[PDB]
Amino acid sequence: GQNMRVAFMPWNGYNFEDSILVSERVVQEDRFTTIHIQELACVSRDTKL
Amino acid sequence: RDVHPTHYGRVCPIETPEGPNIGLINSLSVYAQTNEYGFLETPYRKVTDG
Amino acid sequence: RVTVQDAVEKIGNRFDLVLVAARRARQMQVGGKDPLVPEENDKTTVIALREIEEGLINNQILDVRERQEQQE
Amino acid sequence: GDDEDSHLGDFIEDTTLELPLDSATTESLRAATHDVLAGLTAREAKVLRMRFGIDMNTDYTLEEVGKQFDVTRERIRQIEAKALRKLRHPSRSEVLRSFLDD
Amino acid sequence: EFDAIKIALASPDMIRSWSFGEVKKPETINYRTFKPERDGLFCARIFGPVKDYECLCGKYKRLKHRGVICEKCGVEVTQTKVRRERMGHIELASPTAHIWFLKSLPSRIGLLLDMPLRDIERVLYFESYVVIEGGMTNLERQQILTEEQYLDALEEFGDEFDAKMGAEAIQALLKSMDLEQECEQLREELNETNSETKRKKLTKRIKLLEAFVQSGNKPEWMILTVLPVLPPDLRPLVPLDGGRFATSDLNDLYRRVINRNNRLKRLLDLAAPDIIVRNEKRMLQEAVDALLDNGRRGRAITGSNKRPLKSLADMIKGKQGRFRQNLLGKRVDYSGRSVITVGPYLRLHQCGLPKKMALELFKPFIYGKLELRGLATTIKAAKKMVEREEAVVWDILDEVIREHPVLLNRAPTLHRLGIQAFEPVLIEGKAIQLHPLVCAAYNADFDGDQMAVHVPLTLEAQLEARALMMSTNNILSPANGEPIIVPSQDVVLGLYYMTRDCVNAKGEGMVLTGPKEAERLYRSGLASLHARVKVRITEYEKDANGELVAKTSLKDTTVGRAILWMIVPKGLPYSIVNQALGKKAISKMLNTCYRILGLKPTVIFADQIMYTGFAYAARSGASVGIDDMVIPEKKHEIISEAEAEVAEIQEQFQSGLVTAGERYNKVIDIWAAANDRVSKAMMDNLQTETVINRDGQEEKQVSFNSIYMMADSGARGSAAQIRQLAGMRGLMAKPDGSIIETPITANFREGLNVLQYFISTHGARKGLADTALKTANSGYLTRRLVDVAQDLVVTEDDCGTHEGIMMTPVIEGGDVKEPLRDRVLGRVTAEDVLKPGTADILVPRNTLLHEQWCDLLEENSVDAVKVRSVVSCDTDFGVCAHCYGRDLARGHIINKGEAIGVIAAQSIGEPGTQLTMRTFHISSIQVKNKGSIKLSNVKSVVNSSGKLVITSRNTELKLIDEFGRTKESYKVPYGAVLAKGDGEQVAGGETVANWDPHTMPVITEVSGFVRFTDMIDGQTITRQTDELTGLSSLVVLDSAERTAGGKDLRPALKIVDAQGNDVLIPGTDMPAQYFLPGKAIVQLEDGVQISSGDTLARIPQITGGLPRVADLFEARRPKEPAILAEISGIVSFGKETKGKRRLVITPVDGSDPYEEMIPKWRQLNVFEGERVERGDVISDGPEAPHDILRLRGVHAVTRYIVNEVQDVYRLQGVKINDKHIEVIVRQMLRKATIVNAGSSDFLEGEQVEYSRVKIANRELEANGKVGATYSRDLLGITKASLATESFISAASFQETTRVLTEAAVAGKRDELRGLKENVIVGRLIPAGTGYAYHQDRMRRRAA
Amino acid sequence: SQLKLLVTRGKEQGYLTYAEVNDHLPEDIVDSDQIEDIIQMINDMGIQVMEEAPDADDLMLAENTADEDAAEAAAQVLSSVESEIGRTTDPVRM
Amino acid sequence: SDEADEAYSVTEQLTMTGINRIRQKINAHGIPVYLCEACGNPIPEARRKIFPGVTLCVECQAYQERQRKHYA
Amino acid sequence: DIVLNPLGVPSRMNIGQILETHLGMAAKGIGDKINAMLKQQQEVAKLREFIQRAYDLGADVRQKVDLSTFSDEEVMRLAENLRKGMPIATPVFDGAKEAEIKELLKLGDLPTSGQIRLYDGRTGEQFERPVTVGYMYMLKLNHLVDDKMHARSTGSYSLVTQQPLGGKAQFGGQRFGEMEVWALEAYGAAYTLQEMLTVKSDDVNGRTKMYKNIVDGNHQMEPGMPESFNVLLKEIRSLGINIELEDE
Ligand SMILES: [Mg+2]
Ligand SMILES: [Zn+2]
Ligand SMILES: [Zn+2]
Ligand SMILES: [Zn+2]
Repeated sequence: GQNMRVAFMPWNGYNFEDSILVSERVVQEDRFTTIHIQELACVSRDTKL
Repeated sequence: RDVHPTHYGRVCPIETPEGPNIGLINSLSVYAQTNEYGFLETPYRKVTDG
Repeated sequence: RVTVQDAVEKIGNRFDLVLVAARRARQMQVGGKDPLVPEENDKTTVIALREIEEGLINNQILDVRERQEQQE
Repeated sequence: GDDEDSHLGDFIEDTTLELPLDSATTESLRAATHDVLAGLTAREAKVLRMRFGIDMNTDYTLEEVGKQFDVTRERIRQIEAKALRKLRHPSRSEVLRSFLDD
Repeated sequence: EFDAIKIALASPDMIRSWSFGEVKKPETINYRTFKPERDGLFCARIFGPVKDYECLCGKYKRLKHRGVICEKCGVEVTQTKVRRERMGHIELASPTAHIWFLKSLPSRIGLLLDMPLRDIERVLYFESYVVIEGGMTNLERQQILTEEQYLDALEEFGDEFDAKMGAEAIQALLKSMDLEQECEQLREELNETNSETKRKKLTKRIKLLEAFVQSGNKPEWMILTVLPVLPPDLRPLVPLDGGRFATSDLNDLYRRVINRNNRLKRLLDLAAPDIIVRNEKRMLQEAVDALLDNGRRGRAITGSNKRPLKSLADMIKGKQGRFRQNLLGKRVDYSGRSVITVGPYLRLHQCGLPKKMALELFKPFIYGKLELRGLATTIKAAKKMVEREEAVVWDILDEVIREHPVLLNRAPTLHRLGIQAFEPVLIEGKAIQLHPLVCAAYNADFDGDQMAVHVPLTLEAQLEARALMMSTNNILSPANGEPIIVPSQDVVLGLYYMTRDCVNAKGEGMVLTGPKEAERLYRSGLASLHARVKVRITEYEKDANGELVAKTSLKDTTVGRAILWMIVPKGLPYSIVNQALGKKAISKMLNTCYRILGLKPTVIFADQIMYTGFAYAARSGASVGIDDMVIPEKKHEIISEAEAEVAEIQEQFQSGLVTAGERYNKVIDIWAAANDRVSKAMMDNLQTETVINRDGQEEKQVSFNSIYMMADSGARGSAAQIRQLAGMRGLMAKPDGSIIETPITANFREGLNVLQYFISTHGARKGLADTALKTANSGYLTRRLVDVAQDLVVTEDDCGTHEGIMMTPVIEGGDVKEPLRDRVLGRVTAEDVLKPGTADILVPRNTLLHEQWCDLLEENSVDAVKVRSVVSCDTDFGVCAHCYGRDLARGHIINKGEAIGVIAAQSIGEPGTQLTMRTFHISSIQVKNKGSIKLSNVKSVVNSSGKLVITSRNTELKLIDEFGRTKESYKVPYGAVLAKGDGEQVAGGETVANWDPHTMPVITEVSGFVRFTDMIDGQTITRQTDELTGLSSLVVLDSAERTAGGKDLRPALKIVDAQGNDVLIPGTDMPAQYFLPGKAIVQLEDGVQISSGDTLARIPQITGGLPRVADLFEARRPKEPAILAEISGIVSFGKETKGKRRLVITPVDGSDPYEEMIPKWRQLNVFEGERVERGDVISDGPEAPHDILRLRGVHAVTRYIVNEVQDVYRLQGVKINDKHIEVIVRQMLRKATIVNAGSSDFLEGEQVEYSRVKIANRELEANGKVGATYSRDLLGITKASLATESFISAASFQETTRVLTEAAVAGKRDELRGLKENVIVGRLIPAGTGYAYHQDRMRRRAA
Repeated sequence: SQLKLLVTRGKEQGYLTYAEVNDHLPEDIVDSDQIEDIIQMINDMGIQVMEEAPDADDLMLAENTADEDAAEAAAQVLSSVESEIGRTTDPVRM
Repeated sequence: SDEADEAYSVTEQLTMTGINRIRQKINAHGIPVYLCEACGNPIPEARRKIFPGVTLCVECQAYQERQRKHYA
Repeated sequence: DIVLNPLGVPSRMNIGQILETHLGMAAKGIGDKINAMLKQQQEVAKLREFIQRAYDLGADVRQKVDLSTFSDEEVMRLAENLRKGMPIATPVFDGAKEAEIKELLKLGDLPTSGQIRLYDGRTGEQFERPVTVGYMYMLKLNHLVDDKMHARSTGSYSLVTQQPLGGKAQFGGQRFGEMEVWALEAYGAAYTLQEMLTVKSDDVNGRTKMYKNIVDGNHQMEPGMPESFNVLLKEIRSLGINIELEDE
């Protein structure tokens, strides 16, 4: 993963039960952007007509 | 599914998948090796006199 | 509408409230009516509870109004 | 397995059913024809209701519609083609042209 | 539309009537064109067209040909969906027994023919020949003739001898059997056969016979001759990818039957030898068994897969079957799921729906609103527009979404707060945002749970959502009426941090005009959040005619409590926020706001609490650090002290002074006491900090250490986890239950080394395994309780009974574990409750005891309130609205049609999953308080020395103060040494009784001389020569080693005069001899001066868990049942040790048939001349519950269970209103056994539904005849659910084959009338808003 | 009578192992088809005929339905197949 | 509840239940009996200094533990 | 970058996330002086005397790295990969004692308690009672909301019984099982439960007469009798059991 400048405080219920409040800098610096390569196939079979 | 004292050095007491099969799937420890016969053997350095 | 507390105490039963407000909302939606209480951009099932809240829709008032709609 | 003890019957989909988007498209096409056929008179709408099977279970032929009115299927074919050309126009086909998948 | 579903046996003519043809070939399809065949298994002439309105041939393929039958292939032009419902038949070439009617264990064919199962299964598989109406040729009808015996008995008899084998034999037996002729002859021999087994078998057979005549089924219909095939759309042959296919296994079973029937057809066409046709008929019969139920005969045959095939029984029965897995558990359109996030900007009545999900769920709504406003013309244009998601469809969707709830539901739906309706607010992203207060109502945290969201389509379901399922309409827990929207962890840290004082904070001692000045001072930074000031507070009190009387004062508060006072509504006083405000304080504050002001201001108050708690917890900056675990400095000394102690006991075990077991016990106790010492040192080090000051002196105060501020507020966790952080960890367990004697002297602010970390994993792995095993069996008890309590709905407004349980709190010894205001609240007074002056009615009758009435009767110190209970309701198939009480999820009285059986099943199951999934067992009277002693069963004697010893049996102690209520409640032993007299109010600090279990005397009533007659040592006594002082002892014996010359005879303890004249019993003309049971220490002599109450003959000496609430409801009979006194009257013993003693209680005015087989190993509480009434104690231990119902009333097993079940719930600390165990008990014992059948229409040995008994006895007493009496029966909740009325309902939780065979042969009907019945059937439930629809349909039947 | 003591011991302890049935089978029957037919006969009481020593909670969780008439007719069977040895229903064996 | 907090409640119930079931078997306060209750042997005074209320001697209790090792 | 709830820490006793956070503050403490020295192009006598000091801390560590025997283009290469922060190895039951973090925190000019005084972003006034900050290694788990969000109005149905399909890939519905039905009978939601077994699940006539009715703007179902029950009715009647529907 990444090294995240973390803090420990409640902050307005946005990290309430187990939640995580995340900066926009984490999204801006693209530290948690992940590539996901899906294969998507198409098959020409032999139908009857 | 329990952890037995003969798990020391051989299988991880910590790492098992929690849920339906906890303790049924284990994880081999770091220095754990298999025997000639098939048992899990772990290194110990020999202590002499002192 | 948040709570139906005034509505359930103005009828006295929670399930017959649902049935009466459902009948009124059906008349207001497809039956062809006008809202008795002014709708403050509410959906049809909130006008029905605000008509029950002001005493203007009960079972017997709805039934005598059905009598009057049959009367013509 | 090991999903919900799901079996192979749980994932076979029926293609020969009627999806409710196509069916309400078919149902609204039934009424959108009824309003375009509300723009036609007595004769020309009725041949166009009985050349195809619109609220009758045929689809009569050219002579069969001309059998009803004693016409030798030629004016019946023209008055079909007259009414068909009558429904070809914009602000006559403003709801039906949108009903074709384009 | 149908109103009832009727089950019967299928006539062969009726099987041919359902059919649309006969299946003759076992071909399925064409193999080349994949086309249906001409007469195959997937036929088209029989079952229909493969395409909608198109022939198989191809000629009449037009939609103009609809309804005609083609001449080339024989198909009818119809829809292809008609082959979902079209059956055909198979005319079997030989008859074949239905295996449901044979290999059922009652075996209806076997029970019907008066032949055992071995008979019919021998004849059916072609072993024995059977006489059917054999003339008069030296035979018996229905007799086994083995083959050689049939052959040599056919000799000398030219009569045709009428002996068949196979199902032809059983069919001609079942046809020739006249049921009603046999009923009359069976009743004729029943006129003359009053035995036990004979009469039992005769009436046992005649029950099925009388059902079989009154049903209308024929007995020859159990032998099948024509076989129905399923429609092809219920065993389909779907073409998959790549040429591959996929069929159901019923295709293979029907193919086996068609193969064997065609081959048997040829083998009877061919005049084959009889052995191969016997084998063919037996094979075809086996194929019919494998088709109908693959495995009831054995074995379940497997195809090219090594699992058994699914048969027709397996397609209705089973976990995966249609009855379980498809009639209730079924996927649902207009639904979706995503993960939950918090988003606490919400109100209590809104969830945050994503925008792609609201675009998808609300698609037809969007189309209707989008073309009604006419931004698209075609629904194809609407489809392309909202696929493009243009700039207008968001406006149309936010119009659609406005007041339209969405049912947010999370998966382990244990109770009804797992489904609540929320108004949707459109957010971006892809996660459902969910109000943080209801996370404790779903048990939903934010480590990645997903909530499924549904849409209510109809206006009735939109209004059901808004009026019942809205999250603001359900803010009281339906188990116990406490609010379930308690602020859970961050809100309570904010509310605790702002409202907890500091000794010298900024802005001390100021005087502020009100909370506005306080927030202005804090927000500008002039005052701290907690500085003791003097705020002027306007608090309103409605202590008048709903008035809200205002009063303004000058309070001594902090700043933050004043700021928090602004969000309080009017009706609450200021002293509710003038405190620390932990977790229980916010619970009590929201509870006070609800009880005072009602529902809506509680919702606005809980929202403002949540907002203020999050905001001031954010402004707290409440971190956690590594210096927030202060390790106690004495921890090294306590660890070294305990190591020195276990070194000392290690020495004294090496010295052999103690063994290894006591050494392990001693080191476990030493290390646990040291762990308590270390935790005490760190908890006293943590909760008091030193602060300085207004005057500069040292001053202790409660510390602001954030780990203490989290533990003490009830934000998250408690002082045990703070012990494992700062103090020592302790002794760690084992999966064996044992304790690892080398403890963990370290903690989590220091580290653990490798040995202690390997030690900890045994307990932690056992804990996580038991957690993840309990969640796979979460609502098994909730399921088992909704089966018993499915069809209990409130139907009556007031039935008008006068009975009910009389509720008194749990004073167990000292304190009261749960007071009267917990129980009697919300219940209805069954009587008029008078004051302790017994002069004025306090609460009239039929009253909802709310908190004002319960406050009134607790101010009046009332103690014995007789509530209206559910188990004494006078209505039928339901409870009234007053015999239940109030709703508890709303605070009102209950409505007509609430499903309180399902609600109470959930309110026992959902708090019940907070209990442990494994079970666990755990001188002089300490007189503390003062007051008056009350005694029931009080018959005491005076002693000479002033002491007392009570000679009545059950005189247990009750202390009363001057308040009426009980103070000290204890069981006085039989003759313990009292310093208590009678009735006189004593002071506390003086012993009332000096008990000793070595002391159970037979203390006298009158003083005198205890001479002994009928007294012989050697055959009655032992030779007891106490060398201890040199006393004459005569310690009497049991029936072990004495003679039989004095075994039945008893030695006399006869107290006589100074001359020797036999003194009388006061009251009784019997003598004074107190004959003794076994083991009495006697010190007496013949002729010694002893006083009244002399110590003649002394006798010597809590489980918890969810399995206990399992076993309390199943009503187990314990292996040590405390035997009772079955009938009132004085007692005598019986026969000595034929294995068991007998004991004849003899009523002084009644008959005494009870000499109960009492084992000698369970010793008597009683003496054998001691009068005990009915329902009185003999043995000691767990009392069996059935004996409470038989002997004592129905309110004594109601009081027994709901105090024993709540002793499991209150042991762990889980609160639950005891309505919920009473509606389960009320549905448990709805069986009565008849004893006097009278003019009532039931048998003697008959167990039936009690509320059918109570209405026939209502009506057969309403004539001029008299009705039955009944003995109530109580059953287990897996056995009470067995005796349901329905068979559609009963086949969903019981085994379907035993249910459906029992239902078919009775010709049974199901007028639906039940929650599970109509849910399967697809109607409204008879519970909820569909109660009036079941009024609207029960109106049209009395038309 | 030994299989009757098997019925009584199963209903007296709430379970049956394979050892207890295999010790309470008679001496005359051999092969495994008929003995697991007897296992089905005792198994639809159902006294929970499973392999090992059962657990602690799963006698109080597992239920005994339905007392007693199915067990009455099963007692009628099981006290009467203690006499003949040649009984099986398989068309292949017969 | 994070699935490792119910684990925490189960484990603390385990440890507390086992440790209380041990500490109830320490028989803290009692009577000085001076003679064992199955042998009548004089129990030495240091043993009663260790455990007040030992009605059994050292090795007769050892025999009791060895008999109770299995059960019954 | 990330704000975390501290209430998860005392109960779930993983104190090692507070100790890593303090070792993250120390590791990014070293790295913001090695970065600041390269920011000014400090000479290597500044660099080799700070980084050797940083690599030699705490009690008697087995790691002995001597930067005196290091090439000069290797040190600036080593300082380039430390300008984010010096990586710290905490071996498993062997590593960093609590005093060695605070000593490593004191090599930075960071407060040795671990907690600094944080100011609120929106309103600018500080949180009082200072807050733990530091560098936790946060992961991104394979439970994304792109693979778990699912919704369906009306998709493909199942052939065998006419229920909506199963799973997110098959455009599936949500299973409304036994426990969601009892929790619906525990309300009075009769009409909500009738449509969740008739209209929204299986009744083929009643489910297309609803989709037309919603597009018509009429929220009234004409439900009838489910297709799970006619399939059930034909499967009992495919035994010899005449179970039939009566009439009213
Ligand atoms: Mg979770
Ligand atoms: Zn054809
Ligand atoms: Zn009542
Ligand atoms: Zn001894």
